[PDB]
Amino acid sequence: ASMSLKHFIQDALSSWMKQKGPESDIVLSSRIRLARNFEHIRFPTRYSNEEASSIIQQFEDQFSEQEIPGIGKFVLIRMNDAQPLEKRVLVEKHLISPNLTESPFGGCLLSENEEVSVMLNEEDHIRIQCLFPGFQLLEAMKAANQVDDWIEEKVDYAFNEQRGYLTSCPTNVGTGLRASVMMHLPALVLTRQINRIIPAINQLGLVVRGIYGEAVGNIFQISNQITLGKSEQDIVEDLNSVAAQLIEQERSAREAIYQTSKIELEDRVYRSYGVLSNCRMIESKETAKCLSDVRLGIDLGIIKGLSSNILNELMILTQPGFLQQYSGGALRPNERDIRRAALIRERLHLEMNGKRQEDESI
Amino acid sequence: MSLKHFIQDALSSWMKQKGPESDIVLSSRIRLARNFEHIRFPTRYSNEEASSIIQQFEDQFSEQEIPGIGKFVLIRMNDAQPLEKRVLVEKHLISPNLTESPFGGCLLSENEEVSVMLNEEDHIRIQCLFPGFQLLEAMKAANQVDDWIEEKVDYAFNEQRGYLTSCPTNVGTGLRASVMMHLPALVLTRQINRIIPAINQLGLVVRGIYGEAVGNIFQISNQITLGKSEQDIVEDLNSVAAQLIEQERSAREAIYQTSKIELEDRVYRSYGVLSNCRMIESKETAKCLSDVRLGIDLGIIKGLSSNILNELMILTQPGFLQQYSGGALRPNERDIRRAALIRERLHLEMN
Amino acid sequence: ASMSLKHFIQDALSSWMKQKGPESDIVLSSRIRLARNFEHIRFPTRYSNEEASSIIQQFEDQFSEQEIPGIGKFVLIRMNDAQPLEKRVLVEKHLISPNLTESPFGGCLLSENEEVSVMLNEEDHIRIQCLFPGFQLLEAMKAANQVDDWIEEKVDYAFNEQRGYLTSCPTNVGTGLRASVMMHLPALVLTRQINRIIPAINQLGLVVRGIYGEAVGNIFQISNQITLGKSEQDIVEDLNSVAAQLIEQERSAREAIYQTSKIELEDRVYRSYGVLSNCRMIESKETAKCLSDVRLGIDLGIIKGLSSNILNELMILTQPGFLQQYSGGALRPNERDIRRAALIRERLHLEMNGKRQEDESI
Ligand SMILES: [Mg+2]
Ligand SMILES: [Mg+2]
Ligand SMILES: [Mg+2]
Repeated sequence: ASMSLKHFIQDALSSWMKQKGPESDIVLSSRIRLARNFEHIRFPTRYSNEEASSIIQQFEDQFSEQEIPGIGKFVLIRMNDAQPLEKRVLVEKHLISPNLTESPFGGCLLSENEEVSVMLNEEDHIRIQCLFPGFQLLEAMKAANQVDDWIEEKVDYAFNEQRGYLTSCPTNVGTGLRASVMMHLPALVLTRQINRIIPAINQLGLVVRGIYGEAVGNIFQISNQITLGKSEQDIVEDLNSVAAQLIEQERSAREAIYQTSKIELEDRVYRSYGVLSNCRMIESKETAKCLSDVRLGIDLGIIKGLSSNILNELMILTQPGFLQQYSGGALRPNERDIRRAALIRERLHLEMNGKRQEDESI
Repeated sequence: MSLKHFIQDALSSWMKQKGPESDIVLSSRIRLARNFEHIRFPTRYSNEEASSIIQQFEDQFSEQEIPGIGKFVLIRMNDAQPLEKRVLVEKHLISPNLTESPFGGCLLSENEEVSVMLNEEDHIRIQCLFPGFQLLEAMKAANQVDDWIEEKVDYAFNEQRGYLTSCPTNVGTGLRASVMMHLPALVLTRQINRIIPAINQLGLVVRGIYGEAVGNIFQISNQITLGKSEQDIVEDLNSVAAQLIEQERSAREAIYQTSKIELEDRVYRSYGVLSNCRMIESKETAKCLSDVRLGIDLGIIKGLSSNILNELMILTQPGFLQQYSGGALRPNERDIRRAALIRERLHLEMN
Repeated sequence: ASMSLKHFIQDALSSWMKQKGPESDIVLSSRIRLARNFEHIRFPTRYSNEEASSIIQQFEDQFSEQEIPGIGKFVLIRMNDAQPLEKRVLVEKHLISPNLTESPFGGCLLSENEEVSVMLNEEDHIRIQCLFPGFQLLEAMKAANQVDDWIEEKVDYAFNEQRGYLTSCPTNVGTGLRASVMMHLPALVLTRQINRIIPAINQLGLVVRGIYGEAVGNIFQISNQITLGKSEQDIVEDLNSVAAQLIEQERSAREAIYQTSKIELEDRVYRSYGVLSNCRMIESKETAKCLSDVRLGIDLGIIKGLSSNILNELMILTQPGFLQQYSGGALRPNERDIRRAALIRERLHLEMNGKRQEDESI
């Protein structure tokens, strides 16, 4: 574990991702992803070990320890220098894909603030990821373009004038651009409306998946599925428009259940807080259920004195990889449920004692 | 009206005292049934006769006192509001049948240790209620009250049969003893259903609280008493309860050692429900209070008194909750006010 | 516990009941019961404590320590001198009824060999019971008449010339005689035939009950239900005839399943022996199931080297009252299942080591 690997696996929620983005009650994050390949180098499907090593080596040489103004310094993490639990944490923080952990010459060039993650030797040689809190696809696209320009200064992209950027996936040819949004939709699930919505979203060339990428914790990721022939601007508007609708529909449904079944909803969310604050065993499944309830309670003003950032942190912190990393070494499922309960209840008791004791001074 | 204190407090100060084995045995009850010689049983008595029985107690007993028990006061069932009558049932001071008797009454000791029901199934029902496991002391108190009443009353007796009661089974001593026991471990470990039939073979009967086994609270009483002496009736129950106390404690210790973390999770989750819910029924309330009580008993839950739980067990009953709130309440309204009451009482203790 | 009470609660199977009676593969025991009342004494329903005490006292005075030639010495046990577990054992050995344990002045005059049990102050003042192993109702009736003559020498029975012996139950008036047979009918249960038989038995004025008096262990007690107007000889023939039919039908059904499903039946009974010989926990319910299977295996020659007397003993010995008595004090159900398993497996391992080691010498 290098000092920079420790830096990226240490915190479940980066300071970058703790910032308040627009519509952050419904949209947790926005992701922009640009795929490219080296000109004259065979796509990862048919390239040699030597080729893959050169891609990583060229990045360590020209981009490691280098900087972009306004984004910060970039550090290169090689998958081969990371223990299995270290790699899982990077997955659970949404910094790398699961498939990157299986790539023998996989690596990722990460900005120190964790806003930019350039995956190397995944499905394409280069996958630039920009991750913003809340709803900011245009802002994420700008950062993506800065990193893209930065890399193209020293890398010649597989490009042709009639097809655009050449990618391994034939559908991906063109912009290499994929946009996804992470959304918390507890009211649309609760009111039994989401299963009549998802089929409509899939009609618009988008795809809906759970947090992993079933929808535990009522968290849904909506991303571009069809991009062949679309411009960058069309790709981002196709997702933006659907997300903005979902923001409105999820808000209306929250206001609806709050107005019609106020006490039942308070009972639901405080009972879930009750579980999190007193349980001695809890699985990931139930944790996700309860965290969703409490987050809905916070958003509606029912659950008081608890910030949403604590909940975002626990959603990552209670994942099985991160929980084992944080506890030091692998753990049986039963042991995890005991450690998870202790971590959640202690983190929660801590947040209500700060809120008790700093509020008391005033 | 000193009726107010009999309806206002859920747990009498008398019942807050620690009695023996109070972790398993919540209370001990001794009940003596008698009838007036030459007055027909309540099954066939006249309005005039029933009214005289109540009047005699008002004249010669109400405002009178017993040394070591304190002053007694008469409550007439016909002078008590419907919810007041319900609170007395929920506090275990009077039976449901008494609230239905038009000439019913109860002469209550001020400390709430003694409740003499008048004009129920018999003309006189003497009951003594002690906290914990103390049948013998409760029997002494009952005989003291019995002697007191017999100074001015001639009991329906028959040389070949003993005290005459309405129910033919109760003829003889008129005595029924009862214990209220909290048996969560024998329920959890799926043993109570193989215990109850053995209890029933010994001439006892087992019932739920207030007369399903809600709250894991079991009432064990003498069912067969015909031909038995006072000493045999009390010991038959004492020996079975003593065995149950031991078995429930062993079952608790076993769970504490084999499933420590699961037991803490069960009781703290129930504490979580009680302190954070916004609606709760009587049923779930009892479930959770049983879990917290077991946690207190085993030392898992700290800083919370079992007396607070005993009090909540009464305060959350529907009659007491309506009395406490000042008017009748729909079941849904009760569940909202019950949750708020439980929530508030738990928060105050934790400060 | 008196030296004579210890004598009666010590053994689960008396030497008297270990003898081989006729048809002992199907019929475990025969019972004859004669009810009488004292002339001029109110039936137990309306008698006084004084009256009941005199009945017991007259019996202690004139019958305690007394004898009948050919039956033996009689000992009087007062229910009030017996602990609750002591009384239950006497029930589980079939010596007294459950209701006698609830009678305040109940007692029983027992012969030392346990063939005769005269219950006192139950439903009638006197209930003479004669219990024989196997199928011997006429033999049991003769012993019943000997005890009846014996008691009438010093007791004047409630009798009138037009109704006969006067008993509390109005149906019982006449002979006061009730005859029952304990039968093991595993094949008729196994072949799903017994539920089409019991309704026919109930038509003939008989009644069918489990071992207690559902049919755990496939053991059924068939007794006289209707006796008003019947002579003694008619009462005994009504039961004898039905029992003799059941003996034949149960034997034919055993021969049938043995012939058609030989290996399946051997697997069934040896698997049940397997449970009894190796289990560390077992309830009464499963014990009864397995003991029935093994007994059927012994009877058919499938299960070798194990005598039926060991099984009869275990059927009583594993009852909850006797198991607690044998172990000293009451026991939680869980503790019983552990002690029961140990008792059965050890008794069984003991019987196969005698059979191993005394057979080896020859
Ligand atoms: Mg570009
Ligand atoms: Mg008295
Ligand atoms: Mg005769």
